[PDB]
Amino acid sequence: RIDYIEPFLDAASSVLRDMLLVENIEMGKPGLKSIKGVSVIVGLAGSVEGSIIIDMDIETALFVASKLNFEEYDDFDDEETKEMVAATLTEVGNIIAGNFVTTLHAKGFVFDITPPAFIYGENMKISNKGSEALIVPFSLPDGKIIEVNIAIRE
Amino acid sequence: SKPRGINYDTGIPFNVLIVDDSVFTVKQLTQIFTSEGFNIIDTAADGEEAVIKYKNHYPNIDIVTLDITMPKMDGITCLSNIMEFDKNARVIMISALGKEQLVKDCLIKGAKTFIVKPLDRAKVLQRVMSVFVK
Ligand SMILES: [Mg+2]
Repeated sequence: RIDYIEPFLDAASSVLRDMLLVENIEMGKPGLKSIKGVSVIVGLAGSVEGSIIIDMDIETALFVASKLNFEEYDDFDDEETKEMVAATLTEVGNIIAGNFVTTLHAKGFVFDITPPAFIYGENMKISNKGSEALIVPFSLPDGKIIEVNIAIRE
Repeated sequence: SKPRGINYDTGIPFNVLIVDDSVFTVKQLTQIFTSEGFNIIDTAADGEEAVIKYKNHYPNIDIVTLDITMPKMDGITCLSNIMEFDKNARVIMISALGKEQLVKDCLIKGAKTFIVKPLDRAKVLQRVMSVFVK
Protein backbone atom coordinates (compact mmCIF):
# COMPACT_ATOMS: atom_id res chain seq x y z
CA ARG A 1 0.00 0.00 0.00
CA ILE A 2 1.00 3.57 -0.81
CA ASP A 3 2.32 4.84 2.52
CA TYR A 4 1.42 8.53 2.42
CA ILE A 5 0.84 9.46 6.07
CA GLU A 6 4.45 10.31 6.90
CA PRO A 7 5.19 11.93 3.51
CA PHE A 8 2.07 14.07 4.00
CA LEU A 9 2.93 15.20 7.55
CA ASP A 10 6.50 15.96 6.46
CA ALA A 11 5.38 17.96 3.43
CA ALA A 12 2.73 19.99 5.25
CA SER A 13 4.90 20.89 8.24
CA SER A 14 8.02 21.40 6.13
CA VAL A 15 6.39 23.79 3.65
CA LEU A 16 4.55 25.93 6.21
CA ARG A 17 7.72 26.36 8.28
CA ASP A 18 9.71 27.26 5.18
CA MET A 19 7.16 29.73 3.78
CA LEU A 20 5.63 31.48 6.82
CA LEU A 21 8.60 32.51 8.86
CA VAL A 22 7.09 32.98 12.31
CA GLU A 23 8.70 31.07 15.12
CA ASN A 24 6.63 28.08 15.94
CA ILE A 25 4.10 26.50 13.66
CA GLU A 26 3.11 23.68 15.99
CA MET A 27 1.76 20.39 14.69
CA GLY A 28 -1.43 19.52 16.51
CA LYS A 29 -2.89 16.06 17.07
CA PRO A 30 -3.67 14.31 13.77
CA GLY A 31 -7.23 13.05 13.93
CA LEU A 32 -9.81 11.32 11.80
CA LYS A 33 -12.06 14.21 12.59
CA SER A 34 -12.45 17.81 11.85
CA ILE A 35 -12.32 21.46 11.48
CA LYS A 36 -17.11 29.46 7.11
CA GLY A 37 -13.63 30.79 6.43
CA VAL A 38 -11.65 29.86 3.35
CA SER A 39 -10.49 26.60 1.84
CA VAL A 40 -7.87 25.66 -0.68
CA ILE A 41 -8.40 22.46 -2.65
CA VAL A 42 -5.79 20.56 -4.60
CA GLY A 43 -6.96 17.37 -6.25
CA LEU A 44 -4.80 14.26 -6.28
CA ALA A 45 -4.97 12.29 -9.53
CA GLY A 46 -3.36 9.35 -11.23
CA SER A 47 -3.12 6.04 -9.44
CA VAL A 48 -4.46 7.49 -6.19
CA GLU A 49 -7.60 9.56 -6.06
CA GLY A 50 -8.12 12.09 -3.33
CA SER A 51 -7.33 15.64 -2.39
CA ILE A 52 -5.47 17.98 -0.08
CA ILE A 53 -7.61 20.64 1.56
CA ILE A 54 -6.37 23.57 3.65
CA ASP A 55 -8.84 25.50 5.77
CA MET A 56 -8.59 28.50 8.06
CA ASP A 57 -10.79 31.40 9.14
CA ILE A 58 -10.72 34.81 7.47
CA GLU A 59 -8.53 36.32 10.18
CA THR A 60 -5.95 33.55 9.73
CA ALA A 61 -6.15 33.83 5.94
CA LEU A 62 -5.27 37.54 6.12
CA PHE A 63 -2.52 36.92 8.69
CA VAL A 64 -0.90 34.26 6.47
CA ALA A 65 -1.24 36.29 3.27
CA SER A 66 0.21 39.29 5.15
CA LYS A 67 3.26 37.39 6.36
CA LEU A 68 3.95 35.84 2.93
CA ASN A 69 3.70 39.10 0.99
CA PHE A 70 5.46 41.10 3.71
CA GLU A 71 2.71 43.74 3.79
CA GLU A 72 -0.44 44.21 5.81
CA TYR A 73 -3.79 42.95 4.53
CA ASP A 74 -6.67 43.57 6.93
CA ASP A 75 -9.70 43.82 4.66
CA PHE A 76 -10.47 40.50 2.95
CA ASP A 77 -13.35 42.29 1.24
CA ASP A 78 -11.10 44.69 -0.59
CA GLU A 79 -11.19 43.59 -4.22
CA GLU A 80 -7.51 43.22 -4.73
CA THR A 81 -6.49 42.12 -1.22
CA LYS A 82 -8.98 39.30 -1.75
CA GLU A 83 -7.26 38.58 -5.07
CA MET A 84 -3.81 38.31 -3.53
CA VAL A 85 -5.13 36.43 -0.46
CA ALA A 86 -6.65 33.74 -2.69
CA ALA A 87 -3.60 33.53 -4.97
CA THR A 88 -1.24 33.27 -2.01
CA LEU A 89 -3.10 30.58 -0.08
CA THR A 90 -3.77 28.46 -3.18
CA GLU A 91 -0.04 28.63 -3.96
CA VAL A 92 0.72 27.41 -0.44
CA GLY A 93 -1.62 24.49 -1.19
CA ASN A 94 0.06 23.88 -4.53
CA ILE A 95 3.49 23.75 -2.89
CA ILE A 96 2.43 21.41 -0.08
CA ALA A 97 0.71 19.11 -2.59
CA GLY A 98 3.60 19.22 -5.05
CA ASN A 99 6.26 18.47 -2.46
CA PHE A 100 3.97 15.74 -1.16
CA VAL A 101 3.50 13.89 -4.45
CA THR A 102 7.20 14.43 -5.17
CA THR A 103 8.31 12.48 -2.10
CA LEU A 104 6.26 9.74 -3.66
CA HIS A 105 8.80 8.51 -6.20
CA ALA A 106 9.08 6.15 -3.31
CA LYS A 107 6.39 4.18 -5.13
CA GLY A 108 6.02 2.53 -8.53
CA PHE A 109 3.02 4.64 -9.51
CA VAL A 110 2.57 8.19 -10.74
CA PHE A 111 0.99 10.81 -8.50
CA ASP A 112 -0.38 13.97 -10.08
CA ILE A 113 -2.07 17.09 -8.72
CA THR A 114 -4.55 19.58 -10.19
CA PRO A 115 -4.53 23.38 -10.38
CA PRO A 116 -5.85 24.71 -7.05
CA ALA A 117 -9.28 25.98 -6.14
CA PHE A 118 -10.08 28.74 -3.65
CA ILE A 119 -13.35 28.43 -1.75
CA TYR A 120 -14.03 31.33 0.61
CA GLY A 121 -17.21 32.73 2.10
CA GLU A 122 -17.73 29.04 2.20
CA ASN A 123 -20.18 26.70 3.86
CA MET A 124 -17.52 24.93 5.93
CA LYS A 125 -16.59 23.22 2.70
CA ILE A 126 -18.61 20.08 3.04
CA SER A 127 -16.18 18.22 0.76
CA ASN A 128 -17.77 15.19 2.29
CA LYS A 129 -16.26 11.94 3.03
CA GLY A 130 -16.15 8.31 2.08
CA SER A 131 -12.43 7.60 2.02
CA GLU A 132 -9.29 7.79 4.19
CA ALA A 133 -9.37 11.18 5.86
CA LEU A 134 -6.71 12.72 8.05
CA ILE A 135 -6.97 16.21 9.48
CA VAL A 136 -3.82 17.81 10.89
CA PRO A 137 -4.12 21.19 12.66
CA PHE A 138 -1.10 23.51 12.81
CA SER A 139 -1.14 26.27 15.41
CA LEU A 140 0.47 29.65 14.79
CA PRO A 141 1.88 31.61 17.83
CA ASP A 142 -1.46 33.22 18.45
CA GLY A 143 -4.64 31.17 18.44
CA LYS A 144 -4.58 30.89 14.65
CA ILE A 145 -5.10 27.38 13.31
CA ILE A 146 -4.39 26.14 9.80
CA GLU A 147 -5.80 22.69 9.14
CA VAL A 148 -4.26 20.59 6.39
CA ASN A 149 -6.38 17.65 5.31
CA ILE A 150 -5.66 14.73 3.03
CA ALA A 151 -8.28 12.33 1.85
CA ILE A 152 -7.10 9.48 -0.19
CA ARG A 153 -9.52 7.39 -2.05
CA GLU A 154 -8.82 3.74 -0.99
CA SER B 1 28.12 45.53 -7.89
CA LYS B 2 27.24 44.89 -11.57
CA PRO B 3 23.53 44.14 -11.39
CA ARG B 4 23.20 40.80 -13.20
CA GLY B 5 20.06 41.78 -15.09
CA ILE B 6 22.00 44.12 -17.35
CA ASN B 7 23.43 42.98 -20.68
CA TYR B 8 26.87 44.55 -20.44
CA ASP B 9 27.31 44.57 -24.22
CA THR B 10 24.64 47.28 -24.56
CA GLY B 11 23.72 48.43 -21.08
CA ILE B 12 20.15 47.32 -21.80
CA PRO B 13 18.34 45.06 -19.29
CA PHE B 14 17.73 41.41 -20.21
CA ASN B 15 14.06 40.61 -20.91
CA VAL B 16 12.26 38.06 -18.74
CA LEU B 17 8.92 36.33 -19.42
CA ILE B 18 7.33 35.04 -16.19
CA VAL B 19 4.78 32.23 -16.40
CA ASP B 20 2.81 30.99 -13.37
CA ASP B 21 -0.90 30.68 -12.57
CA SER B 22 -0.42 32.40 -9.20
CA VAL B 23 -0.27 36.21 -9.10
CA PHE B 24 1.52 35.76 -5.78
CA THR B 25 4.35 33.88 -7.44
CA VAL B 26 4.37 36.22 -10.43
CA LYS B 27 4.89 39.09 -7.97
CA GLN B 28 7.68 37.29 -6.06
CA LEU B 29 9.59 36.50 -9.27
CA THR B 30 8.97 40.06 -10.51
CA GLN B 31 10.60 41.53 -7.37
CA ILE B 32 13.50 39.10 -7.57
CA PHE B 33 14.31 39.93 -11.20
CA THR B 34 13.72 43.68 -11.18
CA SER B 35 15.77 44.15 -7.98
CA GLU B 36 18.65 42.61 -9.93
CA GLY B 37 18.23 44.83 -12.98
CA PHE B 38 16.11 42.66 -15.28
CA ASN B 39 13.09 43.92 -17.21
CA ILE B 40 9.90 41.85 -17.02
CA ILE B 41 8.87 42.06 -20.66
CA ASP B 42 5.57 40.25 -19.98
CA THR B 43 3.85 37.65 -17.77
CA ALA B 44 1.31 34.88 -18.40
CA ALA B 45 -1.07 33.04 -16.07
CA ASP B 46 -1.30 29.82 -18.10
CA GLY B 47 0.43 27.88 -20.87
CA GLU B 48 -1.80 29.15 -23.68
CA GLU B 49 -1.23 32.80 -22.82
CA ALA B 50 2.49 32.06 -22.47
CA VAL B 51 2.79 30.67 -26.00
CA ILE B 52 0.95 33.67 -27.47
CA LYS B 53 3.08 36.18 -25.59
CA TYR B 54 6.32 34.36 -26.29
CA LYS B 55 5.65 34.50 -30.04
CA ASN B 56 4.54 38.12 -29.73
CA HIS B 57 7.89 39.20 -28.24
CA TYR B 58 10.02 36.32 -29.59
CA PRO B 59 13.30 37.82 -30.65
CA ASN B 60 13.41 39.95 -27.51
CA ILE B 61 12.82 37.40 -24.73
CA ASP B 62 16.12 36.46 -23.11
CA ILE B 63 14.77 34.09 -20.51
CA VAL B 64 11.52 32.39 -19.54
CA THR B 65 10.65 31.08 -16.07
CA LEU B 66 7.95 28.46 -16.32
CA ASP B 67 5.59 26.92 -13.78
CA ILE B 68 4.15 23.46 -14.43
CA THR B 69 0.76 23.03 -12.79
CA MET B 70 -1.55 25.45 -14.56
CA PRO B 71 -5.09 25.65 -15.99
CA LYS B 72 -5.69 25.51 -19.76
CA MET B 73 -2.09 24.53 -20.46
CA ASP B 74 0.48 22.99 -18.11
CA GLY B 75 4.17 23.91 -18.23
CA ILE B 76 5.42 20.65 -19.73
CA THR B 77 3.14 21.03 -22.76
CA CYS B 78 4.01 24.74 -22.86
CA LEU B 79 7.75 23.97 -22.82
CA SER B 80 7.50 21.68 -25.86
CA ASN B 81 5.41 24.28 -27.69
CA ILE B 82 7.87 27.10 -27.06
CA MET B 83 10.86 24.90 -27.94
CA GLU B 84 9.06 23.81 -31.11
CA PHE B 85 8.52 27.46 -32.09
CA ASP B 86 12.01 28.58 -31.11
CA LYS B 87 14.85 26.09 -30.70
CA ASN B 88 17.01 28.79 -29.08
CA ALA B 89 14.55 29.66 -26.29
CA ARG B 90 15.96 29.64 -22.75
CA VAL B 91 13.46 28.28 -20.27
CA ILE B 92 13.92 27.59 -16.59
CA MET B 93 11.29 25.46 -14.92
CA ILE B 94 10.16 26.76 -11.52
CA SER B 95 7.65 24.39 -9.92
CA ALA B 96 6.31 22.76 -6.75
CA LEU B 97 6.84 19.43 -8.52
CA GLY B 98 10.33 18.02 -8.26
CA LYS B 99 10.38 14.28 -8.99
CA GLU B 100 13.87 13.77 -10.35
CA GLN B 101 12.76 12.08 -13.58
CA LEU B 102 10.36 14.95 -14.32
CA VAL B 103 13.42 17.20 -14.10
CA LYS B 104 15.31 15.07 -16.60
CA ASP B 105 12.28 14.95 -18.90
CA CYS B 106 12.03 18.75 -18.97
CA LEU B 107 15.73 19.06 -19.72
CA ILE B 108 15.32 16.48 -22.48
CA LYS B 109 12.45 18.51 -23.89
CA GLY B 110 14.66 21.60 -23.90
CA ALA B 111 14.56 23.40 -20.54
CA LYS B 112 17.93 24.79 -19.41
CA THR B 113 17.57 24.13 -15.67
CA PHE B 114 14.97 23.53 -12.97
CA ILE B 115 14.07 25.23 -9.66
CA VAL B 116 11.96 23.61 -6.93
CA LYS B 117 9.65 25.76 -4.78
CA PRO B 118 9.49 27.35 -2.14
CA LEU B 119 11.52 30.23 -3.58
CA ASP B 120 14.30 32.46 -2.26
CA ARG B 121 15.90 35.31 -4.22
CA ALA B 122 19.46 33.96 -3.93
CA LYS B 123 18.78 30.51 -5.38
CA VAL B 124 16.65 31.76 -8.24
CA LEU B 125 19.33 34.26 -9.18
CA GLN B 126 22.16 31.75 -9.07
CA ARG B 127 20.18 29.39 -11.35
CA VAL B 128 19.12 32.15 -13.71
CA MET B 129 22.72 33.22 -14.37
CA SER B 130 24.10 29.74 -14.97
CA VAL B 131 22.08 29.73 -18.26
CA PHE B 132 24.22 32.71 -19.13
CA VAL B 133 27.63 31.19 -19.85
CA LYS B 134 29.32 31.29 -23.27
MG1 LIG C 1 0.83 26.50 -10.67
